[PDB]
Amino acid sequence: TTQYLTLGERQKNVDVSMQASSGELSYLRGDKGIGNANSFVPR
Amino acid sequence: MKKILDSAKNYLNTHDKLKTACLIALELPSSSGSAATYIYLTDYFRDVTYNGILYRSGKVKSISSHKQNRQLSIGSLSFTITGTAEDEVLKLVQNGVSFLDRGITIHQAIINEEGNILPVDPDTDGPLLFFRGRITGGGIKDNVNTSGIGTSVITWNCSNQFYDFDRVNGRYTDDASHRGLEVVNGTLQPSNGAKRPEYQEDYGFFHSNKSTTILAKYQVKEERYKLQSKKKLFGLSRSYSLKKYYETVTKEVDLDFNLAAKFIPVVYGVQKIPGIPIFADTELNNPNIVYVVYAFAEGEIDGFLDFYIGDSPMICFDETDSDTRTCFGRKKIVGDTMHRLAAGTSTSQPSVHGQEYKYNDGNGDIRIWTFHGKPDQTAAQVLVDIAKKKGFYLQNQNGNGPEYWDSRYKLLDTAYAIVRFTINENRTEIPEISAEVQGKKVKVYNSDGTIKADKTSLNGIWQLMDYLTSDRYGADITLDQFPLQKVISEAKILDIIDESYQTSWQPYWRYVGWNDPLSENRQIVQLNTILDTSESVFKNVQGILESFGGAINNLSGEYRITVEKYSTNPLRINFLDTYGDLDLSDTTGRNKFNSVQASLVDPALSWKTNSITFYNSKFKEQDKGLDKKLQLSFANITNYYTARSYADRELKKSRYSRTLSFSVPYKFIGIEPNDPIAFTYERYGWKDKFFLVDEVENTRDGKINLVLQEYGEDVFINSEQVDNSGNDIPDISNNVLPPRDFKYTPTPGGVVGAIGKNGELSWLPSLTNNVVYYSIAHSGHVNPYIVQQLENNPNERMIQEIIGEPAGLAIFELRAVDINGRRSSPVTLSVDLNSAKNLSVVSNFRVVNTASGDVTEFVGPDVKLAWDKIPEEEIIPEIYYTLEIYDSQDRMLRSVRIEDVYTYDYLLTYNKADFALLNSGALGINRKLRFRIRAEGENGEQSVGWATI
Amino acid sequence: KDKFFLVDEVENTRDGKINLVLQEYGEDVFINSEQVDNSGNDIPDISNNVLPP
Repeated sequence: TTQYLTLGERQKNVDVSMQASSGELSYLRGDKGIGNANSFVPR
Repeated sequence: MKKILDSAKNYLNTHDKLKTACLIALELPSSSGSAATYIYLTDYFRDVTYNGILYRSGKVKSISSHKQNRQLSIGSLSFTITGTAEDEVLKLVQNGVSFLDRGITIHQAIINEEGNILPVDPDTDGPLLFFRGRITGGGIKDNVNTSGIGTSVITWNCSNQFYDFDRVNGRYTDDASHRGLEVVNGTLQPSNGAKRPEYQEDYGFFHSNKSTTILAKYQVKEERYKLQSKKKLFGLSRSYSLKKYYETVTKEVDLDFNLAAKFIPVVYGVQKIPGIPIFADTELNNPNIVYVVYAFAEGEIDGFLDFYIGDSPMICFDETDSDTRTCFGRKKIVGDTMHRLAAGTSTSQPSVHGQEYKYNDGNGDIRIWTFHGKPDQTAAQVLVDIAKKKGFYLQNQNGNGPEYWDSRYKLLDTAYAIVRFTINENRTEIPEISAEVQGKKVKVYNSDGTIKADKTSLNGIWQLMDYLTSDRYGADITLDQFPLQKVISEAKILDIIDESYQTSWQPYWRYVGWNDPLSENRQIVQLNTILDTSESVFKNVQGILESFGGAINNLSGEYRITVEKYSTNPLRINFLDTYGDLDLSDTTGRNKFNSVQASLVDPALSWKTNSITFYNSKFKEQDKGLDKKLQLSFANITNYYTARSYADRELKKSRYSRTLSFSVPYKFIGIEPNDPIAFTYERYGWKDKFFLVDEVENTRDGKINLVLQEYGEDVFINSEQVDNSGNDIPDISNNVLPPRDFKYTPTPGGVVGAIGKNGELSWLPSLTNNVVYYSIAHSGHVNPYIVQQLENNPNERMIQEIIGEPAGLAIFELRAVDINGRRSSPVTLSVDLNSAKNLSVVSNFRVVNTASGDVTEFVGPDVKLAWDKIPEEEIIPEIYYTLEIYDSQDRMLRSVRIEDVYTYDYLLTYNKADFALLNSGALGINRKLRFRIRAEGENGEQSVGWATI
Repeated sequence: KDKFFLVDEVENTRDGKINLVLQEYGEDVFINSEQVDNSGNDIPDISNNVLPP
């Protein structure tokens, strides 16, 4: 039915030198998407 | 102790009136890193010229004193500048914050009777260096009395050479950092800055630092159609339902990969470290096959001892564990490594670089590729071959083609292992991977001159030397800043064989660094270190030093690494030679110690801490049973016996302790901390009493403040031994034969990281053996270019490249060194250098105000000069043009530098006032003019051919 | 010339002497205002070199 493979832990470090983005909110709340804290695509 | 020239000692003894001077060479800030300038100062009454550098005078008021003791700490020094000078008040007030972290060098120079500088330092026949470091903050104070005389004093606060240690220099798994891409200013493109020019083409850390948490859909093959594997008991009946054979069926797999970005550690000796996954994935069709690549260590390490799948290592510790979890081989006395699995190993050889290992524990299948770090290693062939077939799911989902994991993904200088897990119902997830690894290969400099860097070393001195000489992960210190002989002797001192225990007493010999079960593995100190590069280099160096009680100090520019040892050749100081003051104090009561808690990790129990306490019963009885624990560091020690010997030695050494403080004149210059002193004072009953220097302070007055430490009779690590002549005195070595073929070949088109590259200069190694490095002096540069030789140099000549210097003359001086310090005669090569980047000439160059009747006639009083913007401007960040004006009879009138504007406006008032008078002293006008312009970049970029009209 | 500071510490004495400890800050670091746009090009300048002997 459904199988999950897990590895690692999300990194909560944020670089405030670059402009703010919604990807940070998506990444910092455990949303499903592809990217890092400084650049996250939330699907 | 820092030896000085014999003539220096003779002059200091014979001459009573010393005319000292401090030659400050202060660094000056600039907007662009391609511009550098220095302001030179001195407190001498007249400007002092040294090495063609004019040290101005009249601004430095006073200098503080340099204090340094046996404990590694960031020393400080403050020198005042007269607050009445306008230059310095303006500089401090309006730029005193931009001066932070700017270098400064102060030389204690003795002025001869002929006004020359008496050669003291035997390394360069120059002044003895007094201080070096960087500024940290400033300050001014104007106290104006309404009646009398006010004062204005400018103060600068510096920090000694250990302020360069606070930097954290550890390779980061982030792709941008490793490839050195320019700091994202809204866009991301490569940049010059990088720890190696080759990294910029390495994409090993691509796909790392990211996260992929999606509900992916895999079209898993099999279990949709085709013949089933069921046969009904009834003979004729058959399962017409189709399944279990190849046909795609949808399957939702909720994969969640979070490849974090952690600093790669540096490991010396044998230690267990976790994995830092840098690329996770799974097959395109089968989710049950997952590829994960972990970055374990740094540099060119030896093989991996074993891999800890979850918590259970592949090889078991004992027979009991062997029956408990179906292990392979044993690691207690047999000491089997990973390489047992591949084939029967007579020796306990570690893993082989680029070799695959297959491991089955009854729960699944684990395939491991052990790639050791290397200076030049190719990409993972298996991963590249899979990528060419687009076998990775995430590759197809993202759309990447064969470039997903290309040949350019060679993980350079990183020891990584590829692990393939066959996910099954017994191993349902990815177990966090840890491995046992051998440390980075470390050079061991033999006293002969020959080196060997073919294995990892447990010696503390060599490990610290490796940490302090590597730019990639440690404090970048060039090898010319060490006394090689002294370091080698200290390394020998820490290799004294201990007789407390026998080799057969410690079972897990393989996993305590002992490469052999029979050879003499009992050294008095053995360190198995995990250098977490996240922490500051300062903290790492302190942690290494605390293991064996050593101490590092830099006075006079030489980095001394010394440990408390007994010496048979102390410096004889007599109380009369001392100033009047003396101070003997007793501190035994406070420093008495009789116990120590040792939290050391024991491989036998898996690498977990053992709370072990060492206490000397006799000391406790003497101390009335009171417990006195001394905080000792056992983090870097894994062999139990070495830890116990360390504990016993330290406890013994803390039972007798006194401090003797006095001041000795400038005759004894260069007295380093932790130095042997034979103090004689007959009224006390002392005859050459043995002391060890603790704190030494140098003052500008020449007074040296000393604080000595007294110890027991035979409490030193080196006690009850007699030093040999070979180690005590260096052997007689012939002067280094000068290097040959010292020639410079220009490079017409040159670029290294998108910056101008000039030619290259090459030479042949000196024929004299034991040469360690070739130092080259470049005119106009404070820092000579030093390139260390190699074991292969005896055949092939070495080459060094010079980049970014401006077109013009350069004087290059080449000379070598010996491990004993012996130096070849300098080799000179005076040549002219081409521009770093030959720039295009100015497109057009004309006068706007030109008469229509004829060309080359300006009618208006003011000449308007304009020209086109240079092409390829965007290639170079900052550029400027130099314009020169010449007279009819060829005398230059002005050289004007113009930046960011291409339309100069010559004025009549200029031509008369600033030019006619300056050229003849009388009012006049120049009618025939001449103009030439060049386009100059900053980093040694100069146009070719001038330009005129 | 009218450099901008902020009073950090003020002490009032019975004699009337008012001790002060001012604080200095970088440009446009306050909550109020920031430079709308940093310079996008080098600011031009005119400089004269040293005439060679």
